Amino acid sequence: SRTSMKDSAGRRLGPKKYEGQDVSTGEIIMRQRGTKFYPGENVGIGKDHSIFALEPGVVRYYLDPFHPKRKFIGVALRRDLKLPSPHFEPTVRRFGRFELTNKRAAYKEENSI
Amino acid sequence: KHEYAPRFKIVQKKQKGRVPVRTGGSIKGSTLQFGKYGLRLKSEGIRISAQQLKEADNAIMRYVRPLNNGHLWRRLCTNVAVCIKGNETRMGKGKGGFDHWMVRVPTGKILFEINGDDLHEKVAREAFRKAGTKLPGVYEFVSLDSLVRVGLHSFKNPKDDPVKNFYDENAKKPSKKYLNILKSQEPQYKLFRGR
RNA sequence: GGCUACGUAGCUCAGUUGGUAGAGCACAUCACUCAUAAUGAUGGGGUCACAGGUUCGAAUCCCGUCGUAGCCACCA
RNA sequence: GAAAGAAUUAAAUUAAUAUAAUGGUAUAACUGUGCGAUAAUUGUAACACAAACGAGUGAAACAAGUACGUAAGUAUGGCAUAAUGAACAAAUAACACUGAUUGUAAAGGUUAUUGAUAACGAAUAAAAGUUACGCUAGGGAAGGGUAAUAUAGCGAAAGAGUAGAUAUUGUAAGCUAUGUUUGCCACCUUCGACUCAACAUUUCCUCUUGGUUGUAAAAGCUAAGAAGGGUUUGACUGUUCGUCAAUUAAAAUGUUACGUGAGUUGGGUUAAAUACGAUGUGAAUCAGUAUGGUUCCUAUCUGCUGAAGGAAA
RNA sequence: AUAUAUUUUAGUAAUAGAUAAAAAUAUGUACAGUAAAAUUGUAAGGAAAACAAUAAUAACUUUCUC
RNA sequence: CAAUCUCUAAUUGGUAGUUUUGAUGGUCAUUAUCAGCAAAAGUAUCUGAAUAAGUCCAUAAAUAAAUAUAUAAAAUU
RNA sequence: AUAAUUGAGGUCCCGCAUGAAUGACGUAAUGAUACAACAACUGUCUCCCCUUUAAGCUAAGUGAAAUUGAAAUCGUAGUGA
RNA sequence: AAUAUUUAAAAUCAAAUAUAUAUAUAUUUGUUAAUAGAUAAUAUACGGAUCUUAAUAAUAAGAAUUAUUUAAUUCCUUGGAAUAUUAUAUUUUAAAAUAUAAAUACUGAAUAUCUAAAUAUUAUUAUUAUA
RNA sequence: UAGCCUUUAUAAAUAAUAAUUAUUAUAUAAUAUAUUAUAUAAAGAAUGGUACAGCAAUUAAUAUAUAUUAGGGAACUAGUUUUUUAAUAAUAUUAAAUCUCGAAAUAUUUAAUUAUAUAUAAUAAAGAGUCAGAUUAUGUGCGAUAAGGUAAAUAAUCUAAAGGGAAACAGCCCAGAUUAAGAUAUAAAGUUCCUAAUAAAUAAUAAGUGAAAUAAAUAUUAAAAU
Ligand SMILES: [Mg+2]
Ligand SMILES: [Mg+2]
Ligand SMILES: [Mg+2]
Ligand SMILES: [Mg+2]
Ligand SMILES: [Mg+2]
Ligand SMILES: [Mg+2]
Ligand SMILES: [Mg+2]
Ligand SMILES: [Mg+2]
Ligand SMILES: [Mg+2]
Ligand SMILES: [Mg+2]
Ligand SMILES: [Mg+2]
Ligand SMILES: [Mg+2]
Ligand SMILES: [Mg+2]
Ligand SMILES: [Mg+2]
Ligand SMILES: [Mg+2]
Ligand SMILES: [Mg+2]
Ligand SMILES: [Mg+2]
Ligand SMILES: [Mg+2]
Ligand SMILES: [Mg+2]
Ligand SMILES: [Mg+2]
Ligand SMILES: [Mg+2]
Ligand SMILES: [Mg+2]
Ligand SMILES: [Mg+2]
Ligand SMILES: [Mg+2]
Ligand SMILES: [Mg+2]
Ligand SMILES: [Mg+2]
Ligand SMILES: [Mg+2]
Ligand SMILES: [Mg+2]
Ligand SMILES: [Mg+2]
Ligand SMILES: [Mg+2]
Ligand SMILES: [Mg+2]
Ligand SMILES: [Mg+2]
Ligand SMILES: [Mg+2]
Ligand SMILES: [Mg+2]
Ligand SMILES: [Mg+2]
Ligand SMILES: [Mg+2]
Ligand SMILES: [Mg+2]
Ligand SMILES: [Mg+2]
Ligand SMILES: [Mg+2]
Ligand SMILES: [Mg+2]
Ligand SMILES: [Mg+2]
Ligand SMILES: [Mg+2]
Ligand SMILES: [Mg+2]
Ligand SMILES: [Mg+2]
Ligand SMILES: [Mg+2]
Ligand SMILES: [Mg+2]
Ligand SMILES: [Mg+2]
Ligand SMILES: [Mg+2]
Ligand SMILES: [Mg+2]
Ligand SMILES: [Mg+2]
Ligand SMILES: [Mg+2]
Ligand SMILES: [Mg+2]
Repeated sequence: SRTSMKDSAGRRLGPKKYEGQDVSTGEIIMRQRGTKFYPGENVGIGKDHSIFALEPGVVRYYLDPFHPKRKFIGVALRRDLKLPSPHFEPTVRRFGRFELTNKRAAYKEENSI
Repeated sequence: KHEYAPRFKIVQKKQKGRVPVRTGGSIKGSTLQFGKYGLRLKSEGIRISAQQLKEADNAIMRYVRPLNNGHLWRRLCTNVAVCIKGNETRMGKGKGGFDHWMVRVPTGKILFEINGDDLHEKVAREAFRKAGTKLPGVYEFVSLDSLVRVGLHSFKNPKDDPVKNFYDENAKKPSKKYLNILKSQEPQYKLFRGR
């Protein structure tokens, strides 16, 4: 006899973060083999086509008319925003830094070049 | 010619599966298409082997060949390759070797069809009864006026079921993808896509 | 991974301590004969194993890899 | 009205992708071309995915430097998912950290790199068999289920039957029953002979009966009822079986722990002895052959065969 | 026309285009483009060598012109 | 010479201590892809694989390409 | 050879898988060896019967054993580790 | 009557529900039975008895099987109303009239409630003497 | 070792569990062809590719007095027709573990809201046991659409669960024993007797069919409808 008793395990390749879900920077929204979902707004894409969040926000799945026949995952900076954002409106940006109210810290920062 | 022995280039073993109980009301291959009289399954969905089908065909032929311009349309092909282990062997230790070809036959499906120039219906009926004596199901004579079997105890006329243009229906109640495409086609996106 | 010493002709084998293409060997034609064949004579093919230097001058020395294997190392 | 350009629409990812298969890829991830050959770079890497640990995967950002690009920017190897191996012990460098009295040293550490443990989380640098002379600890880590097969039946009837499928026969395929065979499952850890048999009926004989151009008669053949009675003795073999001989009305087929070893036997199967053929380097071994060869039991209960006592008559 | 001198040419070698599915540098970056099959043909050429051809121009810009 | 002591080497079932994986009648043990897998993920068996893997690909197509020819300058001549 | 022989002896040689001191082959004698045949004999058997003594049984005396969860311990069918 | 199919509510018709509503639209429901085939070994084996109805004749039985149902029957919107039934009482001549009731089928667990008791926790009290 | 269990605690604590809202369309009304409110309909934010459904592309199967490409015959004087042989096309019809162009429900799953707080999650410090499982139902692999078989997936029970029902019964149908009590509601299952509890209605059966473990093709006899 000779049996075909050999197989790899399942690659855990679902969506790891869902519509309306809060995200943090670095977090993986999708694991996939090839771009089933394309990286949308405020979202990066890795070597393994893994969509990850570039900013803190709300994960949103959407279609964009500019790219028909392509699904997108992006991260809205608030829950208020429809994440296929209006084209000619200005981009919702995050400053994401804090001023150094502390005097010593500010001085150190000024010194550093 | 090849209905009882398919010529798949890459011959391969197959899982057992199940005979499809067509819960949605299929009526596909459950209608007289080629001939005047036919033989349909009447019982629960069943597997018919290649050999059995061949024997049924042969039985039918005895009546068909004497006819002027006599014809037999074999409606189903034995597409599923069945392997078997021996009764001699123990359980486990791989899968058995190829044995025969077989077809999964839903409840309502037509198996055969005939039409001669000088074919009286009684003779055809007799032939089909004799064909049925060799097959594992319980079978039924079907004429062009006789209506389509769906369930075990249920019936249907295809003439009744409605005609629909599905593009129009889609337009009426559109999917998200379709809407996105339509938007893309519009000028405020098509001009500024910048490819 | 390092270190060897060998691989001329279709076969067998010289040659080797430098100034070389040589031998009989099985193979195809003539030859003496009543007719074979033993024996006598026709010729046969070598990049002197892939491939570079030193002496006008190395098949032979110094070798770049190729091969047969053999050896050491590492072997936790 | 014409020419040229910009192109758009439709189709396509069936080609091509270093390589399997899958997903993705023309907005190309595919292909061509310039430069280049750098990012197949150096320190910190949060946060996620995955996840027992060991590991694995994606990766924002900060800092040093590099390449291309007018710029925006892009590059921490390859469209993605394989391409792998722990410690210990050695080895090579760099580091300037320790330097066993002090100074050097040795030796150890840090950082980088090296070769394999494929039984692939790797027990050792290094290990095969045999026992029917065996031993200890434990585990069970014919009956039951099934009915493929087997046996029997049914439906339909190709076809034999001098003619007519259905007197008799009945391909291959169809639908069942049985638990009598050979299997499968793993809940459950002795063949034959003698003796005595009980039960079944799917009846071999005997009784009744239907059919039989194939019942003239007589012998038969086939089918229905029928289990009352009956159903073998020898040669060969351990055999059941089988071959034959002589009989018989007939020499039916099963079930009963393939009835019956606390009833007998022990020829077969079987351990120790031994030999032969084959297998093995060998000890020894064998879906082999042969000679020899170990269990016993006063009956408590049930049950059955007989026999008493007591009793409510 | 011929002699010498001093030079120059002749080492004769493919790409001529940001080349684009013959083969060749498989990682970076920048710019650009589209394959395949099938069909109709064509010197040897034949089922099978190579080359050609094979979806639609509404609107827009520029140019010439009635 | 040989014998004995000490060191060193060859040989050894003569003799002693050990061992003889897990799964199977030589084949499977690690990794990847699809199905099985039942529209998230996961999912087994001596399940089916035209299964595939223990890799492959790099230091290279160079040099030259602005002040030049006789003479004189050096506000580019 | 037997009424009838998977046994025995003789002979043949596709010796699955004989063979010469793991000796080869054929004899005389020997053997509580193994197998087969003939004779004679018989209770081995057809087919058992009768008899004898020691037990068995009863009475007297002495007085075991293995075993034993507890037992007020029937048949059949069904069920059920 | 005869021949030949089908055994069906898809269509069709009928009936019911829901939206505008004497109609339309949408939905839901309604389409055979018996026998034979039939079958092994301790003993009939629905768990057993037994169950299939019958006038004369009962103050009285009449599936204890299969299928669709109800809780006396019929309309109206679980509820009321009417109808006869059954039982009883009263009055009149064994009958008639009047009225009261029964209509909530029942059995059924160590389920739940009630009824009491115990412990533990949460939240309120009372009495007695980290109060 | 993780999973599941236990003990003791911790909070700028509800982060847990369940459902709703979220969408699309219609009608009506009010503002500026758009927005809000109200009502109704629609398996109703996001993710998906199984059933079903389908034959598109892939892989397979069938048919054409149809067309083309050649071949084998065949009749008249190389040309031509017919009866065709395969392939390709066209048209019609079909199916698949590794086909899905359509496509559910269950599912995964997010925010806020409401409801569960005599309740959950999370974290901290500590103790375990377990790693032989079984059956039933559904969807599969293996087996023969065999097994009280084997292998896993989901749920339940048994395991460790007594009580009622299923004749008897680990796994089925109900239901979870703190101790009693026994009036009232009951569950599953029952109500001629054994045995706690019953009366009716309309049909059908006559075979003891059947009456708590439904046996098939087929045959005969009826019965309806056309
Ligand atoms: Mg997988
Ligand atoms: Mg289908
Ligand atoms: Mg692909
Ligand atoms: Mg997780
Ligand atoms: Mg970790
Ligand atoms: Mg690549
Ligand atoms: Mg690349
Ligand atoms: Mg080690
Ligand atoms: Mg020192
Ligand atoms: Mg191991
Ligand atoms: Mg291991
Ligand atoms: Mg070992
Ligand atoms: Mg022995
Ligand atoms: Mg059995
Ligand atoms: Mg005939
Ligand atoms: Mg047959
Ligand atoms: Mg009988
Ligand atoms: Mg007679
Ligand atoms: Mg009698
Ligand atoms: Mg026996
Ligand atoms: Mg006994
Ligand atoms: Mg031997
Ligand atoms: Mg003896
Ligand atoms: Mg030893
Ligand atoms: Mg898939
Ligand atoms: Mg899967
Ligand atoms: Mg999944
Ligand atoms: Mg003989
Ligand atoms: Mg004898
Ligand atoms: Mg032999
Ligand atoms: Mg010898
Ligand atoms: Mg010898
Ligand atoms: Mg002696
Ligand atoms: Mg008693
Ligand atoms: Mg309807
Ligand atoms: Mg019986
Ligand atoms: Mg009962
Ligand atoms: Mg209680
Ligand atoms: Mg633990
Ligand atoms: Mg909440
Ligand atoms: Mg699938
Ligand atoms: Mg799809
Ligand atoms: Mg799912
Ligand atoms: Mg286990
Ligand atoms: Mg255990
Ligand atoms: Mg089991
Ligand atoms: Mg236990
Ligand atoms: Mg529990
Ligand atoms: Mg219980
Ligand atoms: Mg309780
Ligand atoms: Mg009965
Ligand atoms: Mg029964």
